[PDB]
Amino acid sequence: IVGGYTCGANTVPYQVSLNSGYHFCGGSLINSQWVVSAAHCYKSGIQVRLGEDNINVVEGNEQFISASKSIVHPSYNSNTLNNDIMLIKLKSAASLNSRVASISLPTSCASAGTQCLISGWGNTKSSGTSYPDVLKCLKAPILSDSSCKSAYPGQITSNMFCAGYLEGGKDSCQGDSGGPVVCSGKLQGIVSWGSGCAQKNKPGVYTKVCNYVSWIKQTIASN
Ligand SMILES: CCCCCC
Ligand SMILES: [Ca+2]
Repeated sequence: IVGGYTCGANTVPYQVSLNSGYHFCGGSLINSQWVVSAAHCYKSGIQVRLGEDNINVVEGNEQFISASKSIVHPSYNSNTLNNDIMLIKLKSAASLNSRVASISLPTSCASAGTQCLISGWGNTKSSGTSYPDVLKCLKAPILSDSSCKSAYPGQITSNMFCAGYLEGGKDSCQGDSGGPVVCSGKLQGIVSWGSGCAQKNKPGVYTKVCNYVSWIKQTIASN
């Protein structure tokens, strides 16, 4: 997260870290056995780390659980990032408590202007590289589709939305992918892509979760 702030230990209980010997993508716990992330984060040998603050130190509250199955959306397109969503089934159910909790799926889509919380352990430098040990947070409003499509002409699909600041300085970044965009206690987006990080006139693009609520429920129900 570029231009964000330290969330504080376990203040974002639904945030997960996708680990393969290092942190590569974020995720959101939606129930005791399922995590939602980005399709472009897919990789074999994933271990889901719950209750994390400092990802480089064991401080207590962590739960390491192996991914039992990763379901990339069948219509995911790696070139356009359309349908950039993936479900991860945990080998065993997580123990829910104060430090580890699930986030709710939206009932309706969010409107332009809705303020959301974006979090992750991604790069904190727009021009350069710096990875944090602890979880960073950022408050960002959902932008209007007109401004979004104006920023990325012909690249925004009905399954994406822009969130952030057109003046730059605050945005998600590499390493934040797959992470949650929570608005009014509802998971509205998944960190997907952007042109660089915190660049002027180049907001972050996120997977529009409200379009997939039925897909999620049906897939989970049959697996
Ligand atoms: C990282 C412990 C072994 C499985 C991959 C994290
Ligand atoms: Ca830790």
